Amino acid sequence: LDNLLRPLLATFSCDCVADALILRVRSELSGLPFYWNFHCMLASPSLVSQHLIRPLMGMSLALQCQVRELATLLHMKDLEIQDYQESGATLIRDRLKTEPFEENSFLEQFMIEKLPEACSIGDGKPFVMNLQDLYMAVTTQ
Amino acid sequence: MEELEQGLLMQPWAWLQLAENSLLAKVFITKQGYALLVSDLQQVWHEQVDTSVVSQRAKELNKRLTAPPAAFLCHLDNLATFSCDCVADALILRVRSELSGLPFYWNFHCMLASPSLVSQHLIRPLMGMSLALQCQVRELATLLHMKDLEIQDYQESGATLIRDRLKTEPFEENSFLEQFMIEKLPEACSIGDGKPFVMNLQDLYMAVTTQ
Amino acid sequence: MERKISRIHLVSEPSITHFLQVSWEKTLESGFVITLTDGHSAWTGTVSESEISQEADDMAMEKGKYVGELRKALLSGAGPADVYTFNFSKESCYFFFEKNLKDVSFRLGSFNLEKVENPAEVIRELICYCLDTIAENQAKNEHL
Repeated sequence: LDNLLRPLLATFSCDCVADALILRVRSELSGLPFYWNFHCMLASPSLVSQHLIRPLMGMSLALQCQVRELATLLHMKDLEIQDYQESGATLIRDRLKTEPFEENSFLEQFMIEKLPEACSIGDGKPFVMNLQDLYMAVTTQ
Repeated sequence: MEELEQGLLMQPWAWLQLAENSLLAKVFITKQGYALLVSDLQQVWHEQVDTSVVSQRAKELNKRLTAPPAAFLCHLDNLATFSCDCVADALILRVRSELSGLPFYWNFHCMLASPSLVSQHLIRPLMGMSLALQCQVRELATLLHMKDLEIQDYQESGATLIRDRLKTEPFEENSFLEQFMIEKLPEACSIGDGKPFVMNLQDLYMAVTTQ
Repeated sequence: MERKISRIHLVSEPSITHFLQVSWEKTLESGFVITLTDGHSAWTGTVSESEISQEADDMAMEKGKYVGELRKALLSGAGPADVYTFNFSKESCYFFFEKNLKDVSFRLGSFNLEKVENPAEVIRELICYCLDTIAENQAKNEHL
């Protein structure tokens, strides 16, 4: 079961009976076909808090701190290009001039233009690819 | 009442100072009734109420202190002393307020929220917020990379720095995570009492729910 | 002992000026006697220590603070912010009074009055005390 699931995280099927989810495995071991059913109840509010709500909230806070630290980083790069143009008495190839960063306008452009797809839950797919190394870290912490 | 639920999905979370702990609460009030979702960051509780329940429960809690339902609701919209018990899983939330120069009582009869609303009001929004915040990190990291291409053009031809304290190191995202994870993550991911959540994330909460 | 006459309008009776007389032993809180009149008829009743306590407990307020509200309501101690409201059936003799805020009235208390059998006589007393009280504050003034 472990060696079957590790690469994938054979065939599977998913059936609900009242509150309970059954996950079915058709595969093979020793050339012979192998069958399993997982029998899952609804997770308790403890588990959902510990595995989902709390870590997901702790990730959003830490990511908000990332955005803050990247905004102070951005402004510190803007003081630096200013110090070149304004007093460091020089120019560039022009094709690379960036706009001065302001997090108010960064957020308003982000939230008109990019939010519709960015917060897409979808298949949960992109959460497992983009966010897990943060998830493991937040849970440890 | 369907519009009360729809308002609720898109209301932000407030933070409540009990004597006993704190709570997080999102509420939507109209003249029609209210809907409320509460959490202590371990559990979640729900109530929805129309004006029929308002004038009955207010006449019980406040025997002779008459009003139309909508005037009570209007005052709760102002939002006092909070206490609670979990009795079974009624988080009964007991609220003492001042209105008309009279003490007032409301008790919220909050049952364990359904897993479906926990999904719609927390998990899915909170996920959607983490993905959106990560796209913001991604766009600040492209913006930081773009400003380095710009500043490297200066470093490539003439253009010395004057103020000997304006230097930026070249932005690199893996190492910015590495330092954050040791120096910043302990504090920043701490749930605490949920005041950090209500203080800085409610705009994104409101946006992601409306998306 | 203290008494205090106060002039009011019942909600029932826009154009009749009524008079409320209250009479007690410095704490209103100890209980008091209360008269209403309109210059033709009079009504009376009494309120006690445990009844004021009970009324304040039903309204969840510190007694003394609720007594504050009572002084302000019954002894003309109202500020400009305070708007009190006075209601009486002579028919049932049920008095009640209220405060107005939040664009609503809020009952502060209620009395069983009894119509008084000797109307013109308690009126006589009442207005003699007034003639005295005007004359005192007059003689005090001349002196000042």
